Amino acid sequence: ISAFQAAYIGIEVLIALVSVPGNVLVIWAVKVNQALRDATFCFIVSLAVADVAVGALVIPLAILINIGPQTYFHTCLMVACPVLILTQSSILALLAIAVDRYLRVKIPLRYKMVVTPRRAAVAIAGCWILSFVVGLTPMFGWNNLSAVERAWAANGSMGEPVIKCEFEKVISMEYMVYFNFFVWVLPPLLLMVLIYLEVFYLIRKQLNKKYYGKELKIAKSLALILFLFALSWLPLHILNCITLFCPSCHKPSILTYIAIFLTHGNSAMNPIVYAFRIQKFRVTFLK
Amino acid sequence: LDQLRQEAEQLKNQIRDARKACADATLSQITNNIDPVGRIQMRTRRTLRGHLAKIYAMHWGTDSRLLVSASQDGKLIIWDSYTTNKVHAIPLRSSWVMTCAYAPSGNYVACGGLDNICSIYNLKTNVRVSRELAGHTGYLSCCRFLDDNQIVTSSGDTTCALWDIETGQQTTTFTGHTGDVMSLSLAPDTRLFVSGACDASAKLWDVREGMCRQTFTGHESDINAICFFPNGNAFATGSDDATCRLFDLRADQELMTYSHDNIICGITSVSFSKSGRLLLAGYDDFNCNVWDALKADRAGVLAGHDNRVSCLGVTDDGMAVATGSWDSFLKIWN
Amino acid sequence: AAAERSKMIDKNLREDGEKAAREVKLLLLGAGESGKNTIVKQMKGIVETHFTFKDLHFKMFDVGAQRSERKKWIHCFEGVTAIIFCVALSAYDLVMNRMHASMKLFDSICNNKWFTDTSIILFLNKKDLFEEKITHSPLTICFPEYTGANKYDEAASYIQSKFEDLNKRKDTKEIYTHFTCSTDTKNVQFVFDAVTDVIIKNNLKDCGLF
Amino acid sequence: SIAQARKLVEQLKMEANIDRIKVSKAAADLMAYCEAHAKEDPLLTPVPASENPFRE
Ligand SMILES: Nc1ncnc2c1ncn2[C@@H]1O[C@H](CO)[C@@H](O)[C@H]1O
Repeated sequence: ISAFQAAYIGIEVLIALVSVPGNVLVIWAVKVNQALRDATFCFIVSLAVADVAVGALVIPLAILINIGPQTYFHTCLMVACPVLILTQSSILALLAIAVDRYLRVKIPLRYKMVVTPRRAAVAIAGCWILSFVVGLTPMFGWNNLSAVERAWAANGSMGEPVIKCEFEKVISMEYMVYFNFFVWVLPPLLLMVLIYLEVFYLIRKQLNKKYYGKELKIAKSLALILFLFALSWLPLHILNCITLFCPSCHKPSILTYIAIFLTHGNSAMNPIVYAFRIQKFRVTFLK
Repeated sequence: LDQLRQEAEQLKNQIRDARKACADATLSQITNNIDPVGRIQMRTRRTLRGHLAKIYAMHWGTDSRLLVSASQDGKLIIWDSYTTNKVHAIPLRSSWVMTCAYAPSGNYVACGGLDNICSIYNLKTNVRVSRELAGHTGYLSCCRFLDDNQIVTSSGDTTCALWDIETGQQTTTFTGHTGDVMSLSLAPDTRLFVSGACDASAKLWDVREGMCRQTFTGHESDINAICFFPNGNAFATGSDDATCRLFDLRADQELMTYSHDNIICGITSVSFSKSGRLLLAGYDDFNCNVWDALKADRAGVLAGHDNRVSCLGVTDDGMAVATGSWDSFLKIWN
Repeated sequence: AAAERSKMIDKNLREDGEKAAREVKLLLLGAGESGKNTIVKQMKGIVETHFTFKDLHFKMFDVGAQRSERKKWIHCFEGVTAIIFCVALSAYDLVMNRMHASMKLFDSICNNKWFTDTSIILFLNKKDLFEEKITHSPLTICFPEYTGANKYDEAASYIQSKFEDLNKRKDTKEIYTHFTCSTDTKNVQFVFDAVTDVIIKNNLKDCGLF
Repeated sequence: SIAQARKLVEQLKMEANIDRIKVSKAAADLMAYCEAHAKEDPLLTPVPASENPFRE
């Protein structure tokens, strides 16, 4: 329908087709083995079902929204809001892993008795209910229902509005910048870097108390984790920001597209970086 | 001293000749004519969950419904296998147990291991220790009830012993093994038993005279498991050399070997089905292989565990096989 | 009901199964006459010793009493947190040598199929009895290939290097060597520090960081 | 050392004098047991679902 749009679709299709098999393989290897039923694998399969849902539902929904089929307004809210719910759940699952990996080094002796797998499930369920609220906030009245009905009435029609549905048309940008980014994406990013900087001190302190190579490998593992999260979510959110605060700031179209697939791309890199590094997890996949 | 021992070796030469003399045929060619059974597909009907460490032994009750299991978490659990209900969970004084047994009356269980003590527990008093049979100088590796009154035990100290539970004394000792005894099996008529040891020999013992009538060699390494054929005139052994062998009492020699080139791991447990046709054996490769005992072809595999099958047993009525494993689960199959 | 009995018993299993899962289990292995007894005096068939130090319950199993073959019961201790190995330094000349017999025993437990991932706490004993007796006899009786000054500092560090370098699994298990002291606090404190380091490194291997 | 060792020989003497049966008779008895009890073996010849206690 357009050269740039067609390119974006193909990238999305392959992101989906690499996000759904790897993540179900994480869920498969968790369910077939019984040595992966402790506290930290609960958080990992929570991340896994979040990211496979991305590759399952978010990617087709995102492709459909981009193509813009003409749709009634309340119908487009129930299409656009599952993109918000599922992607947010990925972010909060990532945050939950980091708190788990922080407790392994802050309280290592009484770790097993404090974060018991029963308490893991309440925190996982807590992440998901917070994911659903942030996603369903547009349907509760924080949307462009106000702005669209003025434009509809001007050309003369009446009833319920029918628009070429695009994400910037039904979801207001003061929601995305002030509530999605500044409350529910930016504090999770900053809590991760504070948790992981603190983790690196405690790990380094123990090692000092042949060792330089392990310390640099641990720092390389932590850096890669933080950079991939900060490379995914940050560009798309900044583009939303400079669309709100600078309304006349013109930016190209394929820039906006390229940001979106990076956000989806995180759901593909999650099993490679998180589960494929664990030795117990890797060996039941190889065998 | 040397010439006297070779004189015993001179006796060994005629014994080999005498055993060869009566090998008029092979079991394989005698049983060549029958149709083979073909693939047998037992599915797991129950998973018994609740142990929190490796399971080392199990034993069916004679009612074919209750079973007892022993694990390194210090718990002896009696399961109602039909409903998956736990009937009793007995807390063990020492958690390093290696064997358990169910009394035929159902009133008693026995258990022991690296503590060198065989503890007898009265189930029909909650469950309390009724006797601690002391006297072995190695780990207790196996124990079996002749009846409520009497229990035969085997030990790493190279002896087996028959105990009178009421008085707590060894009534007869069975010496003659030259390595730690790993397993024993009571004859159906309970007047004889066989023992398996790490000297690669099995020995048939007479309970009332208390000495070894016959010794069966042929294995090249440790015998971990042993089980009578259901008519009591033959038995099968399981060894670390990845083979099982069937030995006949009256023919006093090996009759059949059960092995594949593609199985190289040790055998941990063996049992016959009710009719004797199937010999089921548990392997270090996490699987149980089902052999046709008459024709030595492998009939099937039971692959449902993530660690060694350490114990198994077939019900008295023949209806089911239970397998217990180091991965902390028991499964019931038929 | 019968399922009520099943559920009540299952509750006691989960209760007692976590109460006994917060206790560090330490297999204690040594040679005959190697000085195992002095370590157990400080801290208070198979013999189980239970002591609590700094809110950590330690179960230490002295299994040296068993005269049976090791290969038949060593898989029962696959889940022990660490292995405490006691070596008598004074026994480098006594009796085919006693120190050579202990090095072959050490090389069996360290390169075992079950103990690939289990760290070894190594205790060298009688460093005072070793320090005085080292001048009347060289280490060439025990270790011929030794080319060092015959003083306690150099000799002890060579014996520790011989015992350590028998670790072929240099990446996954670590040998912590401490020369035992007569004061009770120091030896138990080292055991707690070694157990703390192995527990932290076990947690790190489950993240994927280590 | 000889006197303690010699006692094994009398056991070997006991094993030496027993009568052994030919494999042809011995093996025939085992197959005869298996064929006669084929109908009482639920693992050899599988039972219907309803009769089976574990999964009726
Ligand atoms: N400006 C935007 N245009 C289109 N989709 C957007 C925009 N901002 C965020 N999204 C969507 O929101 C999700 C993140 O909450 C992303 O998966 C992305 O598809």
